[PDB]
Amino acid sequence: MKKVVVVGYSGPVNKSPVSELRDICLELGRTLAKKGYLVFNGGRDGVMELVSQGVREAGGTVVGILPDEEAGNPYLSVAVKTGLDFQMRSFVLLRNADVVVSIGGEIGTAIEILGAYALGKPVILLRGTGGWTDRISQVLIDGKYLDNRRIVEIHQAWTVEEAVQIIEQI
Amino acid sequence: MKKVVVVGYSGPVNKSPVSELRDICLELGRTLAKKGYLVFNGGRDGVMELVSQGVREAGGTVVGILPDEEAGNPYLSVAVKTGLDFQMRSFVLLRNADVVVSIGGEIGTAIEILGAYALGKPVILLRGTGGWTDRISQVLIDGKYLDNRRIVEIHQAWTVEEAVQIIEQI
Amino acid sequence: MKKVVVVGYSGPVNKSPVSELRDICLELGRTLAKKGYLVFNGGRDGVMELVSQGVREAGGTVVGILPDEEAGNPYLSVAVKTGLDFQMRSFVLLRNADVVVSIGGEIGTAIEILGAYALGKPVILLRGTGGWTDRISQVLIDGKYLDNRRIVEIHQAWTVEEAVQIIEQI
Amino acid sequence: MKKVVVVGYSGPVNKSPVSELRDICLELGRTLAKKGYLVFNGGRDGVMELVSQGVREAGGTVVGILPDEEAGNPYLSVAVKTGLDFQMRSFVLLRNADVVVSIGGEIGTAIEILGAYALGKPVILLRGTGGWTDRISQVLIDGKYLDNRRIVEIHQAWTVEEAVQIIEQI
Repeated sequence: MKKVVVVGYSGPVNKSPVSELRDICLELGRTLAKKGYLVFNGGRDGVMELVSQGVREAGGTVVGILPDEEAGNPYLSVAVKTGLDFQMRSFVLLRNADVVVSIGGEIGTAIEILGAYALGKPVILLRGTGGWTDRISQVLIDGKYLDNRRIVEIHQAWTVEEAVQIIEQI
Repeated sequence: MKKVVVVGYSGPVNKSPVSELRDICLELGRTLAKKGYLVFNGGRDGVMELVSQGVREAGGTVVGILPDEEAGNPYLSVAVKTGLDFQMRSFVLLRNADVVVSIGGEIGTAIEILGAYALGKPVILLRGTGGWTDRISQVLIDGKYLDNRRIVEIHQAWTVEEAVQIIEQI
Repeated sequence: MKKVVVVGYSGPVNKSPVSELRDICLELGRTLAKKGYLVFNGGRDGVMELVSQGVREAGGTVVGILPDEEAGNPYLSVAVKTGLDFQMRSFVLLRNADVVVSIGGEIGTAIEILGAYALGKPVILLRGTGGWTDRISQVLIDGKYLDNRRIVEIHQAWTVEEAVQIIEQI
Repeated sequence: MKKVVVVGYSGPVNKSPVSELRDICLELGRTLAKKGYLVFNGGRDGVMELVSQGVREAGGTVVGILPDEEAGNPYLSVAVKTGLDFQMRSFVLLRNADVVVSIGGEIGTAIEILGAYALGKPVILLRGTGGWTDRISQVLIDGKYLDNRRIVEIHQAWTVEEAVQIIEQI
């Protein structure tokens, strides 16, 4: 019932920088499924695909929120077409989160990380995964906030086990 | 694999004009589930609630597309928040349909029936259910269209069995 | 500084069915402008263009709200891009109206007429112009409403002078 | 003809951190007007209000894109309502830019700066103005980019005169 949104790099699953993140992505997906959480993501490839595969492997449900004319990775329990472009799709995606977990990522993920914060959604950065997940950590205010209104705390975990632990810890 | 979107009256399920449409709404929901169709709707009460109940009763899956960050009826297999208002939520809803079935409805259903057509989605009106479902049938061009560009045909069915039959006939 | 939104036929501005409305459109435009009203429209062609042209010819201002990335007729004082499809662009357009004036139109216009009503915006149908403007008048509840919640009245005018008169009367 | 979008802090114009930025905001607005650029902004208070005052003071035109059915600051040449929340309103705001100039700002401005980049819109950070405009400069890839696809360059200027100079330099 608790909903967690996962964001990260897009692009081919079999090539860098998402290929080096396979085990972490699959572990994250399976663990969320095992814990009974409903998983949401941007529905494309990359990290999104791998986490989905992991959730389905464990029999969990994963819902994809898709931009305009996209099909969705083959592991989606439900593929939701929006008709919206990438960025706006992301904001409707964020609305479905109780918590957001970030992995690597380029500009799209950065917008989602910042958006999750503006909407008061707790964010858990899975450190060591590169991209903006690690980059955004270098500009935190008081090591926990993305702006001076300290809307919600940005959390940091170096391990999937540490991540879920934080989700449970609210 | 096939996605059917159902639209209709909102409002309390236990009062008119939606109460009179209980059996048809439950029949519709169960039959869609039994046939293996994935059901989508506006997620609120009224016809939306009863069709969902019917889908869940038969073990089918029903997904709700919600306006803003609402809650949606208790029978949704998956509730999707959008942060969008009623009318725009309706257009991300229509993007998820292979076919739209209409039951009664007020202005919101009308906008959806019209919206469906503009997006080239076949619409099946379930006649005798009142509201705009019956009202829109009195202005069809050549009895099948909503505008001179004849984008897609507006089908009519006086029975749930007659409705699904039309879907199958595609 | 009353904001009036005008909606109607899109398409070649020199051919049927919009060429015949050439005068009522240009005239509504100039009149709206001479009365000091600020005008908004879907910024494309058809009725939308002539009313734009009529507003500039009389030296007023006409703001167009564009679907996604289209150009907008050459008379727009300001061309606002949205990144939204045709139907959603229409709803941001409607938010800018104190009153909506309808001329001819196909499905896009029908959706706008119905949407204006759902948002609570008084609509003035300029009768005899055809399209959905005349078609929608045949299904009015009590001859003034579009649904049983009687959100706001739908006014009818057979003349530009009659139309503005209604706008002044509020 | 050339459209520049300016983003920055919101909040009361008479208090920190926006009051300290009065002169720069007014100079930016006046200079844009004098050079003949069409100015767009989020339409609220704060930096948006001051830049607008500056544009109107010099007789230029400034258009506001408002979240929801907001009112807008009293210097807007045209106020455009959208019925969209803050973030999405920002994305339709960004579609109206040939270039984006940033001043101070909290999370909203950060999302706009990142969004601008994802859309291929050159951004000019007006340094020394604090907030995210300065903070985002500490995480540039190769001193110019916001992600490894290097979509478009993020320029930096320490003076209004320097800023407009960069815009002219295309």
